[PDB]
Amino acid sequence: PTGSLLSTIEVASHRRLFDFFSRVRSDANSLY
Amino acid sequence: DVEFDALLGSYCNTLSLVRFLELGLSVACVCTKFPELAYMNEGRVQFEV
Amino acid sequence: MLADGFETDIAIPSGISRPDAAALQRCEGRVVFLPTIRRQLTLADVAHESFVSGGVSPDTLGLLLAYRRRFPAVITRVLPTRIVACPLDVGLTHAGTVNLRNTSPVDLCNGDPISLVPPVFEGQATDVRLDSLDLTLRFPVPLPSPLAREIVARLVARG
Amino acid sequence: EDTEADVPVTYGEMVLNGANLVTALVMGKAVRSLDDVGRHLLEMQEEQL
Amino acid sequence: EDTEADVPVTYGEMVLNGANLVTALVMGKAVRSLDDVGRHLLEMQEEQL
Repeated sequence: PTGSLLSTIEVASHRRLFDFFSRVRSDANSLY
Repeated sequence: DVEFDALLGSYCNTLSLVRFLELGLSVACVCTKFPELAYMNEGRVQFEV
Repeated sequence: MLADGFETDIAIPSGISRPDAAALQRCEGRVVFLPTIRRQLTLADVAHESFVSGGVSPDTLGLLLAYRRRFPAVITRVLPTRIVACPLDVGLTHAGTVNLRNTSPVDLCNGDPISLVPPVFEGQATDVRLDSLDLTLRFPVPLPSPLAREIVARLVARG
Repeated sequence: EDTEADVPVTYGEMVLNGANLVTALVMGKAVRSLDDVGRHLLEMQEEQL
Repeated sequence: EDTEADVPVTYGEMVLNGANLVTALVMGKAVRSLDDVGRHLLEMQEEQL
């Protein structure tokens, strides 16, 4: 169809790269 | 006296190398790669309906 | 390595809220009862859900008798995807030193042998409950041995 | 009705627009030496393009 | 579907001609084609995988 309307499927994620390099003590509600 | 033993052939197997996208099932997928997946706790997929 | 240490991988599931994910990181030096010496286990095996007998969740004295049928392990690092433990019956680490943590109201000293005791005391029954997974983690209490022979004697003589 | 199909081979990739983190050591406390943390934001946000 | 087939004529030949005859008399054992099996174990040894 030429009158259609696409959209980008979005992937939102909380990656945590630095838990694997060292210890973390974060809060319960840290959207870091 | 002349007597002997013999090996009369050695037969082997070849493993079939199956790729997934060569299958007919792969329509139900969208095979896109996370280069990082191990670093993720909660993932949500958001799109407009 | 195979002889000196033995690392297990207690896997963490997919769906865990962050009020639940930030409680496990405060569980760094604990005591964990594995049923086997498998290298891949899940939290449903560690928790009190797998602890129940046929239908009957036992009290603090029957809680003893299913400890010694299991394998005590100590958590060494809590990763986001898994919990890494070391069972004490195999071996400690290469260096042979693993840090524990007091849950007792009692100080420790040098050279005291540690026996572990259930959460028997008042003001002590602290069970880390994960709400998204319905999991309680009844952590035992590392006590000095001349306390641990008293409390078992207080519990057996009471029955 | 058919025997041979047309099938894609490549996986799918992504456009990364991620929250970025800056850690850089600074020797001294000057104006131009503290703006290099700010330049490092637009140095790394340029590399995502 | 078909009436007339294509069928080979010569049976298979396996004789101890050559260096295999030595191993049947001196060693007392006879690998099937030592003139090839002993050959192919050398280019595997030095060249490739």
